[PDB]
Parts: sequence; structure tokens; C-alpha cells
Amino acid sequence: QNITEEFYQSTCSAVSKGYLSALRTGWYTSVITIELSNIKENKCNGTDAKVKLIKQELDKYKNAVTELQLLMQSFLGFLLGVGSAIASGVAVCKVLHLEGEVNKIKSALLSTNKAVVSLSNGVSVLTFKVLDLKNYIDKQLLPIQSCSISNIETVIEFQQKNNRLLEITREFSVNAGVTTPVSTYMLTNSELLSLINDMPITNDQKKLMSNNVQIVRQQSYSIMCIIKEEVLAYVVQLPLYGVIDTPCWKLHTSPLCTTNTKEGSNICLTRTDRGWYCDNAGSVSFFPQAETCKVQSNRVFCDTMNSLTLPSEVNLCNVDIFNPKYDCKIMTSKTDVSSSVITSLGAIVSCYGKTKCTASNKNRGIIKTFSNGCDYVSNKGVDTVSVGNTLYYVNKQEGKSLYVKGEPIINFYDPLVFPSDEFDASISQVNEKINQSLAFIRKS
Amino acid sequence: QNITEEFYQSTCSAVSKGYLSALRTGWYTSVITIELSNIKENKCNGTDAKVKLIKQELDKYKNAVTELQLLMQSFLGFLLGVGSAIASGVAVCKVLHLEGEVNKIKSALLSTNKAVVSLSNGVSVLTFKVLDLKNYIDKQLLPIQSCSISNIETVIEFQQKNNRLLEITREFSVNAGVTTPVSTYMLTNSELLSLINDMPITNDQKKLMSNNVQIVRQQSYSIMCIIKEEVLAYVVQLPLYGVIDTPCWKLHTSPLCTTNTKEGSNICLTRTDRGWYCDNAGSVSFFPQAETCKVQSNRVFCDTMNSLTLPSEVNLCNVDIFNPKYDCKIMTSKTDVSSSVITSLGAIVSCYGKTKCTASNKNRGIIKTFSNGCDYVSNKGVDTVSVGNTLYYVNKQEGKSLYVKGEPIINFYDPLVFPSDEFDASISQVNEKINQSLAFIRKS
Amino acid sequence: QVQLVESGGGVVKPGGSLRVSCVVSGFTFSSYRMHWVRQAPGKGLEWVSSITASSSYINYAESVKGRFTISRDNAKNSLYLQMNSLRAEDTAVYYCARDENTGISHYWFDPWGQGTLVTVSSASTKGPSVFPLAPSSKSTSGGTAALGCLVKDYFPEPVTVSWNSGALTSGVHTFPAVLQSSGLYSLSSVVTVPSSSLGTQTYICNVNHKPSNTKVDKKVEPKSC
Repeated sequence: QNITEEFYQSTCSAVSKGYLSALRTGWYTSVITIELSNIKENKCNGTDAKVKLIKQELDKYKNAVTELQLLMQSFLGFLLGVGSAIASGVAVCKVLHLEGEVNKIKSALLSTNKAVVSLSNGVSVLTFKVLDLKNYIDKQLLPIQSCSISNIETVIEFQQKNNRLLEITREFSVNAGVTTPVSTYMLTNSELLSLINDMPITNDQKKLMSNNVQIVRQQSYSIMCIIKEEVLAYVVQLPLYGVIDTPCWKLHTSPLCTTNTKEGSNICLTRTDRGWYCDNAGSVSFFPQAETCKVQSNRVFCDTMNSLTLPSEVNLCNVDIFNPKYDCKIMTSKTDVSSSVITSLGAIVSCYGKTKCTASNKNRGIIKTFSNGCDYVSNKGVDTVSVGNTLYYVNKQEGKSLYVKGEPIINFYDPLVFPSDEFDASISQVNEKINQSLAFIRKS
Repeated sequence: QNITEEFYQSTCSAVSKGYLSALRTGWYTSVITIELSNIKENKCNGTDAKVKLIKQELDKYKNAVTELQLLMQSFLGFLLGVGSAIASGVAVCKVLHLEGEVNKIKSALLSTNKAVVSLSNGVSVLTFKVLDLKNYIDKQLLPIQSCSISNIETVIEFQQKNNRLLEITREFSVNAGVTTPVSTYMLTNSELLSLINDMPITNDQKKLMSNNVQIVRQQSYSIMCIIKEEVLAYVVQLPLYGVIDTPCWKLHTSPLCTTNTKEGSNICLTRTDRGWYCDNAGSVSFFPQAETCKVQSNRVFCDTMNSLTLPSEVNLCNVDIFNPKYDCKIMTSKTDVSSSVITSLGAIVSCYGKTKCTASNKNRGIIKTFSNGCDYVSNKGVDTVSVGNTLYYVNKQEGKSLYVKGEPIINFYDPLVFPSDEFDASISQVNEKINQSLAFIRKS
Repeated sequence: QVQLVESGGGVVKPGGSLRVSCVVSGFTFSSYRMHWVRQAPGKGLEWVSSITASSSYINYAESVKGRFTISRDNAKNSLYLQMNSLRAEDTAVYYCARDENTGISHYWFDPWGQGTLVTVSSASTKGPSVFPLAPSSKSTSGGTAALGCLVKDYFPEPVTVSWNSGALTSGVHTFPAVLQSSGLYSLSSVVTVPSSSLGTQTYICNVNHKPSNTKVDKKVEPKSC
């Protein structure tokens, strides 16, 4: 009941609809703390086998702390604009370097592992304690001091309790202090769920985020922030989905050319506005780089930093490309090469020249042969399409597709006065150039 | 004896030949299963030291299972086309969600570890069992009631047998159920070699794949597929190399400009068809984004999804750019900037303006100074080339180079009627524009 | 049009050496893998050897491993088979064939050459033994009388017999040769002529033997009994 598709023969493009939106509009920052110990070199000049292992595990811990201390020391995608991804978390850490902000956090978390702390600038952030190495080292490892270990399971327990810090240090070291995909070492799944549960958002947003934690991880940041006194702190910057559950639709385009027998003398045309389209508030967000949108079943996650704001009239380009309300963007060329585009529920085949183009399924083999021009085939009884030397697999999603017939628009142009090398043109701009060229030729 | 190079002075380009092909033309899918346990939280109780470690390990196992359960829910590169990479494996999983498929696979693997199972749609897939945690847990971790552990090596054994599942869960969690480079946790070398050995292909293809396992890994996929009853299943999508051991060559191009002493008044020209070319059943496969072809000694691994099908006459552009059989593609400009291109056995230097360009070796230092224009130097006695403020290291691979002299073609053009800007033109298009411009020049 | 033409076949004693060749035209030679297939006289087909487009991989049958060597030259569009230590059971017609395939399960031989015959026989080249077979009363009367010549003990197979220098073509029937245990062949030809025309029509049996240049002729006339 969800996904449908339509192919337009006039323009050689297809539209997929039936998807739902989840657009990241803002950021949410939280502070994660780890309590450290102040172990100083002990004498304990033993020779036991377990003492040596304990010493090695303490050396690893101290080297990790030193390394962390050293870490902090004093088409159409060209129209988008550039932002700064981690500005908010960096601002939070810039605040945390102030005089009493670490003390405030330390004194507000001693009784509980979660709390809301008001910073000196008035902003209140979630602070959450994930690991307590101070307690296990000060007590139960240096009892008031275990200089001759009598149990082997002490070594194993200490090794288990130390892996988290080493893994975090490694991840921060190989990334210069900023890890885009937030690993389960930085935040476990239970901790991430507990953190989502405390955001001041609606229950619908919480349900959307709780069922897609793998996307939330993929769209998050972790920033190494500070390590002073006996506290390790880093900021986690989570996505905020301000717009959810609105209709979304994808556009696929392929070149459209004439089919003259002579090798040259052929003109081509292509729509350049392929991408994802979602309507949020009385307008449409357009994402030219469809690689920047994650898809889970019929839910699309897109980032507004990589979008343009367009009027709702843009949708008229699919129904009629010559409408006066909106000017559709195209590209003209003179090189006709065969290729294929795999859509949501089928494939578009532009087969030109002397290439051999076919569609097949596993049981019966070839079940269609394509002629020169642009054509479409549904995935209902087709498994693969082969264009020249290339073989493609079609998606096997369930849905209905519709074929719309019409005369290709490249036949309405006169090749004599047709512009060719136009990368960033449109319908009106091509018409103006054609009109000027045609009006010039009236000499007498 | 293997690979040679030739530099053409007329066009400022070089060709390297002597390579052998390995082109991925299809996919092969397999199913990997892990026999899992359904341990209930029905342990009696404990306050021991060795029992607490076992309980922690069991908690890790159960958390991993829950996480997995939560995971599954419901120039010239612009001419290529768009395919879908993991369509076949996704189709295999879509089939695998039917009613009796999992039971069928379970019944076919109880007595062995490999098997070929024919699914409901008639396709026969290869299934393989890599780990059996259920057996170990059931027959060695529930001795009828685990309330007291008498050995420490049981803890170590259990935590050794559990690492494989945790490492798979982490990988799938940070990738949203699709890991492109298949690691040794998903498939070991023995398992991958056996899987290659079971494929219905020739012995030549098996020899090619067995000696280049790292490339096979780099060109594979792994898709989280299903976890129900007491089975964890994921699909592995392996490359199929249908074309092997054919001649391949590489093309390098650099801008070609005039050398007038005035700031402007200089016209440039560049061939745009860089990349790899391979022979494919009476035609040629061209890969423009040469960054997507892996090279092992003199074997090139290219993916056909990123190629165009061209006639065999394309090779005529190297020997004669003005031939009538094929129309070579160029670009034109007016910005002349110095740069260098490192080839297989040398370097092309385009040195223009007031820049200083030299070549040197470690023992003797500078051994050549370039003048204005395009030039080539072999790697026999050259270690580095420096252009302006940049220094390059040449490849020190063994082979023979040849220098072909000729008049640069940019000197045959008249700058007055030269088309200054042409990103996607050809020789014929530039000629036809020059003919236009020159015809309009008529008096009275 | 795709063409494969084999050459270089001939007779060779056991333990000798030989080299067959196959020159192709009509397609890009260096894009395909090539094969050798042999068939013994009156027997089935058998794959011999294969070679990929750039000689990187090579395969042999277990019956010829260590004795035959496959090779190709891409600049000349030719591939070769070097045969050494030839045995008696190596006597067959050798074909060159081009590989066709679908990438995974299917591998066949669509285009085949025409074949070249190789004979491995210890016998030594010898001249034919020609004798006449005059008609007799028992083999006469009826409707017509038949008379012919006999060729005996000749090693190379290609023996040609013409009666009136090619001026007699009706009623002439030639029989296939017989391979004796000694390795020599022997074939007899018979001609049917009217019984009443006996003596009036001249019968001569020309035996032309290229490998021994033995061009002999023998008259067949009745000789009492």
C-alpha cells in the first residue's frame, strides 16, 4: 500500500512516492563523564606472577591517561552553501573550560549517575556518568594495598573493567578527537535509549528515535572535550528531527536523444534536478545529493544542511515541463551513450547507437529486447537488465508502477539552431537562445 | 618484459600497456548461519567470584542477541549511469523471510557444516555454519545448576568462544546492517577459500580468486539478514569475475598550451578521456574514474558497473587524433598553469609561465631543467620532479619507455577564432565551430 | 565470417615429434580462450588442452600431461600444439575451438575448425602391389561380367585408381581399404561390363601413389581358367 512509481516517456524520468520524512533540523548536546583515579607509582617490589600482570594493567591505564592528556594541548550540488557541523558541541566544550564548570558537574553527580546541570551561561545540559574506575582502584585494588595477589580472578576483573577506557582512547587517537559514527564504546545502546528518553520532545519523536537507533548513531558526533582533576569528559552531539511523517518523493532522470543513423548530428537533453523531495511547511526541501539521505523501509532520513528551499510549484515539472508557473532545469549535449538507471521499482534504459540492450529473468531468460530511445521496464517479472557489456540487478521492492505515454520533447527542436554545450541551463534560457539565433537569420 | 610505456608529444599524453584484466560482471550470494541459544534468566543465585564473571559473560551474550534482534525491523564520470549494488543479496534475504525457509536450512545443516539448499523460489543457495554457541552453552555451562564453578579455565573458554559474536554485532551496529569490506570476523580465510572452492566455476577462475583473497574481500558485501528461533543468518555477496586475462592499458593526459610571453593571449587544450581500457568480447570497456580499479602487480580489478562500452576504434585516438573513424574528446581553456602527472614508468611535465621545473636524483642532484611546453622524463635515472613549490616521487617500477616526437596540435589553430571554453566538446565540434566563426567573416 | 584453419598434420613413427597449427580470422583473437579437441577414427570426442587470452593459465588432459605443450601468438592470430613422445593411441583428427561462456555455470565450444589428421604408425613407407583380376565364367554371364585390379601392401592411405585415364566412370565401384595386422593396407576395385563386350573394351587399372611416386598401370583380360 505504500510505494508507487510513474514513468514519463516525454521526458524520460520516473517519480517514486509513498515515503515518509524524518528531517534533522537541529542539534542536542550532552556531557558524558568518566571518573578517574590518582594512582601514583607504588613500590611493591614483588616478583610474583600475578603482581606482574597487575603492574602491566596499571601501566596500560596510566599510558592511556597520559595519551588523553596529550590529546588536548594549546548535479546541482554546487548551489548548496557551506555550514559548520560541530559548532554547537565545540561551543559547549569552550564553556566547559571555564573556572568552576568541572567542579559543578563533579559535585552534582556523586549521588546519582544522571543529572541536569546549569552552566555559567544559563544553558542546562544532561550530564551522565558511564564508568567509575576511581572506585575500583582506590578500593578493592589498593585496600587500605594488595601487594601480593592471592586470586587470579582479580587480574581478570581488572582487565575487564579497563577495556572501555583503552578502546575510547584508541578511537579518539585515530581520529584527532572527533568520531562521526558514535560507537557502542562511547555510548552503549541502553545509555543511548536512556538519553533519548530524557530529551524534552514529544512521544512521537521518541518513538521514531527509539526504533531507529542505528540511524541516530550514524548521524551523531563525539568530541573529546577535557580531562582535568579526576574527571574525563566528552560531548555527544545528537540529531534533532523537527519534521516527521510528511510525504516524500524521489526523482530519476536519464538522457533523451534523437536516433539518427548518422554517427553525429544527434542532440541530447537531460533533467538535472534528480534527488529527494520532501515538503515540511508550505514549501519543499530538495536534496540534490541523494547519497546524503538514509532510507529505512519507507522512512527517509535527510539533513537540511544539504538542501535548498523551493516553492511548491516545482512539482508541476513532472506533469508538464512547459508550464509557465515554474521553469524546469535541463542540460543539453551532443554525446549519446547508452546507459541504465535503476529506480525504486524498475529500470530506465536509454539505448543508443549499435549497443545490444535486453531484460531477462532467471526462469525464462531474455523476455524483452529494447529499441533505440528511452524506455522503462517494471520489476514485476524482470530480474536483470543488460546494457552493452554491463549487467544490472533491479530492486525487488513491492509496489505498483504506471506507464505514461507521450511524445519525447527532443523532437520539437530544430537541430540547426539548437544550443549544445549548456551545463546549467533551463527551458526558458534555451528558448531565448533559440529565439535570438532564429531572429538573427532574417538578413536581406 | 611485462609492461611498457609510450609518450606522444603531439597531444601531451602517455599510454601504459602490458596489464591483465579481472572484471567483476556478476554476483554470487551465500548464507552464513550461527547456531544460537535461548538461555532463560533462570540461574539459581551466587555470591562467588568465578560465578560473577560467568554471569557478566552471559549478560554480554544476551545484550548482543537483543541488539541484533532490535537491529532488524521494517572527467567523463558524469556519463556513467546508476545501479543498485546490493540488490541481489537483499532479494535473497527477502526470500529468506518466508515461512519454512529457516526450518529448511536448519534441517539441512544439523549433521554437516556445508550444504546446498533449494529455496521456495527454486534458486539453490550455498549455506555454511561458522559457529555453534548453543552446543557449548547447553552441554558445558548448565551442568545439572551452575551455582558454583570449580575451575577458572571454563571462564576463559567461555569468553574466548563469545568474542566472535560480539565483534560481529559491533560491526553490524556501526554500519546499519551492511558492511562493504568483509572482515575476518564475518569470514575467515579458511571459510572464504572453501566457499570459493565450492562455486560452480572453472579452475582458472578459482586460481585467480584464491591468490587474490584481499581483493575479493575488498569487493564483497555482508548484509544482516534475519535472527529468529535459534538461528542468526546473514548474506555474503561475492564478486564474479566473468572476464579474465585480457589486455588492458592506461591513459594519462596533461594540458597543452601555447607559450606566448604576454600574460594572456594563450590557448590551451586537454584530452579528457583518462582512465583504464580493457578488451571485452570484441569491444572495449572504459573506466573514467580510474580510482575504482584495484591493481595487484600487473593485474587490474575493475567493476563493470562504472564503465562505458566503446568501439574498438577508440584506440585510433592514440596514434592519430585527426582520424575520421573515431572522434576524440577534448576540452579547451585559456588558463595555463604548471603541473605534473606521474605515470607508470615516468612523469609528464607541463611547465608554463615563470615557474621553475626540474628533475633530480639522490646521488647527483638536478640532472635536467625543463623549458616551456610539455615534456616527458623516464624513471631510469630520475627519482623526483619538482614543479614550482611541489615535489613528486616517481614510481620505480621496471619497464621500457619510448619517446614519440611530433608537433603539438595546439599550433595548428588560429587564436582569433579559437573557441575559448569547451568542457565537453570533441575535435569535430571544435572544427565545426571554427568553420562557423570563419564563414561569418564576409564584407559587404 | 569467423574462420579457424588447422594445418601441420602428417604421419610420424612412435616416439617422434610433431607440431600442429591453427590460424584464425574474423574476430579479436586476444579476447578469447582457445582449446584443442581430438577424435580417434570411429571414436568419440576428447578435450586436450586450453589456454587463456594472455597465456596466464593452461590445462591439460591426464592422458597427455607432460608430453604436449600448448602455446599461442597473439600478433599472428595463431596457436600451436607441440606433441612429443607420440604413441599409437595418439592417432586422431585435431580441432581448434573457441571458448564461449556465461561467466558462472555454462562453458561450451561454439565455433570449430575443420580438423587435421595425425597418424602414428610404426610401419615404413612401401610401394603398392598391383595385380589384375580377370573375369571368370562363374563371375560372368547373368547380365554383365565384372573385372578389376587389386592393390596390396601399401602403407600411406591415399591411393587413387583410374581405369581409362578417367574416361570410364559408369559401372566402376571402389571398395574401402583393409588394415592388416602388419600395418599395411590393400584395396581392390571392380568394374562391371557387358559379357558380350569382353575383349572388345580395353580395361587398364592405373594406381597412382604419391608417397612412393608409383604410377603403374595393368591390363585385365580373360586368361582361360
